[PDB]
Amino acid sequence: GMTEYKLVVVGAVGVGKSALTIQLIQNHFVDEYDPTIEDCYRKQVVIDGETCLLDILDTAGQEEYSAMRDQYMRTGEGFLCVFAINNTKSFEDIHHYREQIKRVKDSEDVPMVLVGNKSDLPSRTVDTKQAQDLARSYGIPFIETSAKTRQGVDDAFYTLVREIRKHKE
Ligand SMILES: Nc1nc2c(ncn2[C@@H]2O[C@H](COP(=O)(O)OP(=O)(O)O)[C@@H](O)[C@H]2O)c(=O)[nH]1
Ligand SMILES: N#Cc1c(N)sc2c1CCCC2
Ligand SMILES: SCc1nc2ccccc2[nH]1
Ligand SMILES: [Mg+2]
Repeated sequence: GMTEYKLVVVGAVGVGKSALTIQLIQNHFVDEYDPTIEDCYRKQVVIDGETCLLDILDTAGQEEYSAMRDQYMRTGEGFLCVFAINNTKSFEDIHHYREQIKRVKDSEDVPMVLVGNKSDLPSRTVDTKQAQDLARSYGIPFIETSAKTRQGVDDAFYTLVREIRKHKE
């Protein structure tokens, strides 16, 4: 039948996880989404000629490591690790997110995509070369996005699906 891919969007509070997810699903930019609210979304799409269902969790709390929460995150098949290009700390947080994901999945090979969001901004503090190099060190794609303009949004999620497909093959 039609495969369902469980995707989890993670990253520091304020990087644009909710805005990215809502942009993917609803095709508009929500700029004041409650930072504490977690929700999930589904969307049927065709990727490389194969129809599939995306089941996406937009995470709120990024630091609750209960046994329940770990097992919940464990259901995730692919992770979008998002930072904001104007917050260096959010970029330096990525290392911890990847370590946590590897721990939770009990695997050194977890489908992941690094996402540098807010690319529409006229200023940035995270050099694109830094992010490219980090992504290469992890062996994962790097995608620049703007939830505001839609730039890279479909690309980020669909690239993650493609990463899951390769892993499962
Ligand atoms: N300029 C710009 N602002 C964004 C973008 N994505 C999110 N924001 C803003 O960043 C803030 C936090 O976004 P939010 O989606 O709530 O981030 P979250 O905490 O990771 O879910 C909000 O004020 C958004 O309006 C983007 O691509 N470009
Ligand atoms: N809160 C919380 C989280 C866990 N208990 S595991 C894990 C996250 C967020 C990032 C991914 C991996
Ligand atoms: S809330 C439904 C739902 N839970 C998930 C947990 C991980 C990835 C996708 C998910 N969708
Ligand atoms: Mg949010």
